[PDB]
Amino acid sequence: GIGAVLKVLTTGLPALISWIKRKRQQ
Repeated sequence: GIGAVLKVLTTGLPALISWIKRKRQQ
């Protein structure tokens, strides 16, 4: 539980920001 949310959500943060910025700009 804690290890899954930490290794999946508490690891990749700039990837989601780059996907929303590339989908909003491009």
